[PDB]
Amino acid sequence: SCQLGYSAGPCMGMTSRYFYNGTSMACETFQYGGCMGNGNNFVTEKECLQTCRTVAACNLPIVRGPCRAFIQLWAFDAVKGKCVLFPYGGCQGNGNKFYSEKECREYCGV
Ligand SMILES: *[C@@H]1O[C@H](CO)[C@@H](O)[C@H](O)[C@H]1NC(C)=O
Repeated sequence: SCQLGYSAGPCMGMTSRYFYNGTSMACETFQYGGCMGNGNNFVTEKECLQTCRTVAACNLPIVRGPCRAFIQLWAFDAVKGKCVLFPYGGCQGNGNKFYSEKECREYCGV
């Protein structure tokens, strides 16, 4: 699924949904029609990421993004070689974002 491109489906009940973009290694949004899609369709970026993220995300930059609904999440600091805490803005981030220190450790080593 994570490998599949997004699918809006034939319906017209447009909604914003998340799909994992393996090129950007980021979950992004798309307008889903309400019926007939594929598995690369998530309601939250959390789900999308915990489902589709890979270890290549450990090499990605720590992105706060442009939004201000700040939440403190974990991310891997490649320079220090450790999982650090940062405030994610709520939108347009990438895969190097974990929802627990443990998860960050599990993905990027310890
Ligand atoms: C997936 O991400 C890449 C890199 O950001 C981008 O070029 C491409 O347009 C994205 N795919 C879609 C369907 O937006």
